[PDB]
Amino acid sequence: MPVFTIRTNVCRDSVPDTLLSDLTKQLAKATGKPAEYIAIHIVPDQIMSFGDSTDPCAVCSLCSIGKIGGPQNKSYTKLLCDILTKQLNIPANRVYINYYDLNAANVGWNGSTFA
Amino acid sequence: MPVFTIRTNVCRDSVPDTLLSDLTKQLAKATGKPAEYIAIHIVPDQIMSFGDSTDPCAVCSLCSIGKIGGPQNKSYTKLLCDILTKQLNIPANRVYINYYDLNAANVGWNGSTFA
Amino acid sequence: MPVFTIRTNVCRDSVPDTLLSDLTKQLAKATGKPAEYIAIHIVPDQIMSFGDSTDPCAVCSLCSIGKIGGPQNKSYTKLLCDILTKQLNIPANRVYINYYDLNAANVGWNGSTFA
Repeated sequence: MPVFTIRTNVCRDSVPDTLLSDLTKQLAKATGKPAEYIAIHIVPDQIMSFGDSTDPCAVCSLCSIGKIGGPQNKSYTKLLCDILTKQLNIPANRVYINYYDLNAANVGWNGSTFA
Repeated sequence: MPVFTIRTNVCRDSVPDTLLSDLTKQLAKATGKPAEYIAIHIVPDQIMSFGDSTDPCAVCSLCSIGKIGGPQNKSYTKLLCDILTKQLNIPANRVYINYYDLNAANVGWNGSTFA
Repeated sequence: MPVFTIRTNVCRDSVPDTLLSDLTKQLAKATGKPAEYIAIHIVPDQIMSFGDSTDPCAVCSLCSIGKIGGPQNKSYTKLLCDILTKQLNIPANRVYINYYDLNAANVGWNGSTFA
């Protein structure tokens, strides 16, 4: 049950009003996890630099209980990198994505955990 | 020595001016860790969706050097979920909480680490 | 290939317009990692408390594929704590820094991962 967030210096105004449903629909397919169990967080107007340049960049993170591995993460990257340059106009080379495989017992939800 | 943050789309104005002291007092008891060593971070006005809905939701995280386990996390969840709906009006089902057990050697503080 | 972010309640206006290049130049030396592969994220105006006080504080995080260990983290802390009080006027005792050693296979970049 994944969460994907984008932290970028790009301004709020360049944020396609589609992104949210967009990243939800895509990650759902990609990870093969329920669209209802996916939460997306977009953070623009941020103060950040990459390689010492304040040009458009992003540091993202995908947390998922499973669906995280070697070939998977590459697949996700190409996917998320394609979406990020197209929608936010963020070059692929100025983007990091931290992938995380959470343990069910460490994910609280609706009052309890997934354990 | 825990840190608990709330990232929500709810607007800054619905943030009880008590929450900070509130979550501090509670987590302190819950985890049985010094109130002085707890830091709370609240992030409202955020761009996020859950299950493809932009309705009130939250993705939280509790980082603590210990005090993290099976039954503990459930206990924390019910606690944090009760507080979050009551104070921020966020339904329990549209809330994720990532629990993390940090290693003392990996937590810098006041110039050094807890190792 | 590190990322260092600062989340503080200090106001945007107290953020030296140097910090970005500053933390980049320093971490680069410190961790001995390419300045081009370092991304810095600064988050001010935030709602946070520490020890139940809303006075200037910060919760930072340094993610790096390696260059993370026992004596390293202490060294980094003293470094980052010196920089944070001098530049942002944040006392060393009201600052936490979470250090993370990422696995290359879990870091997407420019379309693929570092694996």
